[PDB]
Amino acid sequence: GFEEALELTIRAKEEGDPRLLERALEILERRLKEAQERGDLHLVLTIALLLAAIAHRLGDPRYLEVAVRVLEEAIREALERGDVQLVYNLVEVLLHVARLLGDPRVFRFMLHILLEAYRIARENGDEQILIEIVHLFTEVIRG
Amino acid sequence: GFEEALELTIRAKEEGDPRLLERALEILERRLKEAQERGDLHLVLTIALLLAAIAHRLGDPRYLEVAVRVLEEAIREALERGDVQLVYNLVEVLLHVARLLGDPRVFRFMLHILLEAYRIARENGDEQILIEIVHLFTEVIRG
Amino acid sequence: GFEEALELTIRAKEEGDPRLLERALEILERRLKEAQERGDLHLVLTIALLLAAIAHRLGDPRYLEVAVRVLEEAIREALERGDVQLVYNLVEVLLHVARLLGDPRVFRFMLHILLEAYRIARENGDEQILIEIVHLFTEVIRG
Repeated sequence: GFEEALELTIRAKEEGDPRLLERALEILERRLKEAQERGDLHLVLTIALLLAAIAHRLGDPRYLEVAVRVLEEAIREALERGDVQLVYNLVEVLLHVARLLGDPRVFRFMLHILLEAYRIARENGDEQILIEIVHLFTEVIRG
Repeated sequence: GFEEALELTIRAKEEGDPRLLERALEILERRLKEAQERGDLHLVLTIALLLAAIAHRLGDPRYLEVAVRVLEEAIREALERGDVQLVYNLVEVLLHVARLLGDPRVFRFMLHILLEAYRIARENGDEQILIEIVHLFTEVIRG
Repeated sequence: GFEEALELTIRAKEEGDPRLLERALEILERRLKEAQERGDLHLVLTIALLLAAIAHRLGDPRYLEVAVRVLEEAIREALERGDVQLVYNLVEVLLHVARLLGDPRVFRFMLHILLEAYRIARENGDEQILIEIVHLFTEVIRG
C-alpha cells in the first residue's frame, strides 16, 4: 500500500519531477482518509508520517497541515479510547511533523495531550509508559 | 513528582511566568537528590532528563550542572553494579545534558565509562548492548 | 582489537596524537576484512560504525568511503539472505555515515534498498518491519 508512494518519492528525486510527489501525496491523502474512517489509527499514524515527509520535500505546507489535523483528531480519539500507547505513538509522529512545519501551537497541543496521557497511565498503573511519556515530553518542550 | 512539573511547564507557557519553570526545577532538584540518595538510578535518569530540558528553557546552567554531577554518580554506581544496560541509558541522558552544557570534561568522562562498559559487555553476552555501546561511543566523540 | 581501537581513540584525544587514530583505523580495517566474506554482518556493522567515526575525527574521507562500501555490500548480502531486520540495522548505520560523508549518492542507495526491503517484507508478511522501514524512509529523505 505504501509501495507506490515510496517509489514515486524516489522517482521524483532522481527525475526531478515534482508532479510525482504530488501524485504520491494524492494517493497518501486518499489512504489517510480511508484509515481515518474505519478508525485504523495505527495506519493513520504511518500514512500521516509519510504524507508529511513527502509534503516537506515538495515544499507545500498544505499537506503538512492536513497531516497535523488528521494526527490531532486521531490523538483525541485514541485518548478518548484510553489507549495511551496509541496516543504515545501518535504524538511521536506529530512531533516529527511539528518539527518540520515549525508551528508553535502544534507543540502546545502535544504538551496537553502528554500531560493527560500521563494521568491516564498513572491511574491505570503502567509505569514504563509513564516514563516514556515524560521523555517524549522533554522532547516537545525543546522545539 | 512528574505531574506537577509537567503542569507547571504548561502553566508557564500559557501564563507568561518563568517563575513556574523555576518552581518545577526546584521540585525536580529535590526529587533528583532523593532518588540519587536512595540509589534509584532509573528515576535519576528521567528526573535529570526532565530537569535539564526545563533548565535549557529559561536558560540556567546551574541545573545542568546538578544534572551532570548526579548522572555521573549514578553512572559510577551502575558501572560498579555491572549493569551495562543501565549505564548505557544513563550515559545517553548525560550526552544530551553535556551537549546542552558544553563542558568538554563531561564528554571525557563518558569516553572512559563506555570503554569500561564495553569490557563488561565483551566478557558477558555479545548482545545488542555491545553494538549499542560502540554506537553510543561514536556519538560522544563527535560533538 | 576492538578494545584497542576504543583505547587508541581515547588515547588520541587527550594526547592529541592523530597517529593513534590512524593506527586504530588500521586495526579496524584488518578486522573488517576478517569479519567480511566470512559473513558476520553484525560485526561488520559495529566496526564500520567505529571506523567512520574516528575517520571523521581524523578528517580523512577515505575511511568514510570504505565504511560505506563495506556497509553497502553487507546490505546487499543481507538483502539476498532475506534478513530484513539486518538490512534495517545496516541502513541505520549507513545513514549516520552518509550524514558524515555528505555524498548524495549514498542517500540514493539507501532509498532504493529500503523500497526493496519493504517489498520483501510485504511478501513475507512481517507487518512490524513494513512500518519500521517506512519510518526509516522518512528519515533518509530528510538527510
